[PDB]
Amino acid sequence: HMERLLDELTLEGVARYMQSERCRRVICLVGAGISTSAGIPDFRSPSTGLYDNLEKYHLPYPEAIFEISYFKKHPEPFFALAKELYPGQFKPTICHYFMRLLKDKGLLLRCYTQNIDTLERIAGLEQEDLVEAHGTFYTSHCVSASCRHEYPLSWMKEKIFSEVTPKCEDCQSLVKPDIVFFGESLPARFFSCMQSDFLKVDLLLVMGTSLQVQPFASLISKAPLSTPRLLINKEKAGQSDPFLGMIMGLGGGMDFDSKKAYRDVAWLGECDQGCLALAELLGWKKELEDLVRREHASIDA
Amino acid sequence: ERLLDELTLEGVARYMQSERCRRVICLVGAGISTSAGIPDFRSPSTGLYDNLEKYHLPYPEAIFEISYFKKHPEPFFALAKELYPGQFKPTICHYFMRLLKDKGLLLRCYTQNIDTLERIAGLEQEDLVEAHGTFYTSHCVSASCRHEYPLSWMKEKIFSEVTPKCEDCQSLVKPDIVFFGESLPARFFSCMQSDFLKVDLLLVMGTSLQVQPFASLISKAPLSTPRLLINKEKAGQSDPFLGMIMGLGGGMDFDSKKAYRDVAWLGECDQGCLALAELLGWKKELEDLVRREHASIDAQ
Ligand SMILES: Nc1ncnc2c1ncn2[C@@H]1O[C@H](COP(=O)(O)OP(=O)(O)OC[C@H]2O[C@H](O)[C@H](O)[C@@H]2O)[C@@H](O)[C@H]1O
Ligand SMILES: Nc1ncnc2c1ncn2[C@@H]1O[C@H](COP(=O)(O)OP(=O)(O)OC[C@H]2O[C@H](O)[C@H](O)[C@@H]2O)[C@@H](O)[C@H]1O
Ligand SMILES: NC(=O)[C@H]1CCCCc2c1[nH]c1ccc(Cl)cc21
Ligand SMILES: NC(=O)[C@H]1CCCCc2c1[nH]c1ccc(Cl)cc21
Ligand SMILES: NC(=O)[C@H]1CCCCc2c1[nH]c1ccc(Cl)cc21
Ligand SMILES: NC(=O)[C@H]1CCCCc2c1[nH]c1ccc(Cl)cc21
Ligand SMILES: [Zn+2]
Ligand SMILES: [Zn+2]
Repeated sequence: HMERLLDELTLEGVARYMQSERCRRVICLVGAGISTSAGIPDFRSPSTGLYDNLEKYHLPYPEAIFEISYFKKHPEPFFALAKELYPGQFKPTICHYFMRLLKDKGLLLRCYTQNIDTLERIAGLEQEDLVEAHGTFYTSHCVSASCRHEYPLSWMKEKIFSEVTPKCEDCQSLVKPDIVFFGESLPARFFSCMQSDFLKVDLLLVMGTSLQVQPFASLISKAPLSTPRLLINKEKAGQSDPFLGMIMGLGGGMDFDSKKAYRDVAWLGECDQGCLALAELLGWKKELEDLVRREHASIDA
Repeated sequence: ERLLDELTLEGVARYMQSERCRRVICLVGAGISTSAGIPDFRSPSTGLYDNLEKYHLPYPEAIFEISYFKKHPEPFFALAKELYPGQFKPTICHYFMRLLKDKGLLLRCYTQNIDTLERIAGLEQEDLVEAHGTFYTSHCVSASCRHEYPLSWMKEKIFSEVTPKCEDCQSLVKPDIVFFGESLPARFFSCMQSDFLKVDLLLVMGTSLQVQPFASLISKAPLSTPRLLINKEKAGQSDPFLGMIMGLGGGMDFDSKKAYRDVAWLGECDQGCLALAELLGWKKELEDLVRREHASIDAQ
């Protein structure tokens, strides 16, 4: 028995599902695409993404800048980049406030984000609503596993803006913000929330991510088989033919287009515009626009 | 659900002797051929990816990556000329799988190797999924053309220092070994759909399980199917870390408090298989097979 929960594979089909009694608990899965309209670059957009804009650091490959083994050999490019990107003041987007609407309508079980920009918090989601799957810059740690001395943000900021490579005062090993680099463990909260959240999710809303890194990309496969999954993104993601070096596990992807497609919908365009379009369908558009307006003005005050 | 009486080689052996254990699938990588003189990829210092400095690659894997290959095919065809001429013998591990087949237990061997030592050991093409392809045939890389060429054609080009070119469309021609970014053989998929439905035991040997989709295979068995790893190091087990190869929960659980079906025997693949053969009472038989087959090869 496969439960067929969407009456059609469109944004309109999803919206009707959301209004029904059957849709109680939504998980948002989000990445750097939801913050681009605020001024923050993403990673893997050709030419505009951060990984196509690190020429000056002379890295062996772009991912090295956020990679734990490279970092330990050559910490300077990371701290140089942090000094550049940290100052930027950004505001949440329409997409972030849409998630606030879910929260305030009793629909948000959790937002899992791969971003460190904190814009989900700034938009009004609370700690408990959030899994910051790829860490936070708020706290820092010595990288030495036998030490792990914790340091606060003021300590880290002071080091970066004094152009001093932060070192632990106990063991002299490098210190870094708790943002998750390639090769580094995810916060424990990720796994503990995931195990219970994904048993009871009625809709996955996947926004502004290419699903190109594990274990985050595995989350789509943790949902029950009947749970509809809506992608709002510039491009399809999670749907590709298998090949050697593919990121997802075999049969772990999205199925928007095949003869067997039953539950996955791709809305192709900007996240803000897709969130506006979906809010319109749900009768929430004015409320959303009102909230954005009010919260931006308040942020300026 | 627990089928092993204990999570040890002994427990696995007793399970293999039970009526329940009809169908065994072997999942193998380059570790089963190191004792035969062939380097693996990822072992420190000795592995192939730690010994490509001369080709000045941006990263080691680029030598077996399709887009890099089209732009710079010279390194791979240089590397192939060095390695193709080596002559090697199947290992005790390879003959242990031959024994599985002859005992009527082998449903399939899925290999990530292109050395053919499985075939040389006596496994037949029907027993095999050569998951990462074969050198025996070669194809033009152009999707509109796909002209096939045999081994003789490819060797003539390699050993004359001529970058192989399709005689029709002039595109590059490579052996049907699977590069990063390339499709796996059709057979991998059709066999996978059918083989893992009723599989009673997975035997994973000599692989770091560091590449997809091959690494997914362990998670295709039913949840109750025991899985035994014979390998120098543990593979398939970690906490969630960014960039990990395994899907979340698609790995092995040897050491957790909830561990119920995975067993890791750490050591040499050869000695591992001997130890298991011993526990099944096959040790003399295996040793006889190895000796005769190695003598047969020596006799050229
Ligand atoms: N305004 C927009 N509207 C909709 N989609 C967009 C927009 N802007 C960009 N996109 C799409 O948004 C997607 C952005 O994908 P990626 O750039 O890979 O970011 P990630 O968050 O998935 O990266 C994950 C991790 O990898 C890193 O190493 C870090 O660890 C990250 O946390 C693309 O599909 C764009 O087409
Ligand atoms: N004699 C031995 N006994 C036991 N274990 C061994 C032995 N020798 C090596 N090992 C272990 O055996 C493992 C060797 O793992 P890797 O070197 O990654 O080879 P793969 O076949 O998995 O590489 C997969 C693909 O990656 C490439 O891109 C190609 O596409 C390959 O087909 C390690 O865990 C060793 O500790
Ligand atoms: N908008 C975000 O926050 C994205 C994109 C901007 C750069 C920082 C960044 C993001 N996600 C990350 C995950 C891990 C690390 Cl080390 C850094 C980042
Ligand atoms: N500018 C900021 O508001 C935040 C969030 C936006 C992305 C850049 C970014 C921030 N903090 C960082 C710390 C380190 C790095 Cl590499 C990048 C960043
Ligand atoms: N020499 C041979 O017995 C075989 C199997 C052993 C590994 C090397 C190897 C062989 N054939 C090859 C063709 C191309 C490349 Cl790149 C490498 C090889
Ligand atoms: N013993 C094998 O055959 C291993 C290790 C020796 C090098 C060739 C090689 C192996 N596996 C492969 C998979 C794909 C490619 Cl392109 C090449 C190889
Ligand atoms: Zn320390
Ligand atoms: Zn051709």
